[PDB]
Amino acid sequence: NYCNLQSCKRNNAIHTMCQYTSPTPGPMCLEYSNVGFTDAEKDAIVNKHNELRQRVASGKEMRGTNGPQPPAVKMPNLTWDPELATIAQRWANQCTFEHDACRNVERFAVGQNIAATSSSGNKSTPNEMILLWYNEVKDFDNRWISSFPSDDNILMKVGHYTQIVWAKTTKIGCGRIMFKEPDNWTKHYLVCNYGPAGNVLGAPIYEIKKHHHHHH
Repeated sequence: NYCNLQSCKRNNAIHTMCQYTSPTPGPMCLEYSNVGFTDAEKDAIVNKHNELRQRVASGKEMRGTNGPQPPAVKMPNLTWDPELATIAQRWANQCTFEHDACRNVERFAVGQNIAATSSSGNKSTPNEMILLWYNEVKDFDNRWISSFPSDDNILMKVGHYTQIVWAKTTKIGCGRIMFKEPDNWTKHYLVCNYGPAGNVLGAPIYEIKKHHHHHH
């Protein structure tokens, strides 16, 4: 099923569901809690992403190394996707802060954003963590919109923002867990999977709309 994805084999990668076959979380997740989401929370996540997407799309986000971010021709709202979600949640249940080797599905390559935050004993929302992904737009350059760069320094500086605002992406599915890390602080771990996967080396992030010459 998930072990016959040419997507993985091509990438010499073991799929997350193919490897971790258990729904119960891994030994990294000491004294764990708050697996997954309420439906209230799932809308929270989708709504934040669309808010941000719409902002950039409408030519309103004004930050960036080379000046403000231009509006988009098409920028579809993301809809929640339970397949991606359960694959995100499985990798989330392993409590190892990094991307998994592969998380793809029959329909498309799947992208990914990761966040974790700490507290003595935790009051941190995913919305907080998403805003922090998006805040990478402070380091973003206009010139990377029409064709995504190959450079990895860049992928790292701005990759989470670019995935959020990826026009072609239309589906999101996230997973989350909380657990005691070895120093007793409470860690709050969010992984979001996106479909189809953004940050395609060469593709445009979105189609740059132009403001009309005859709208005065």
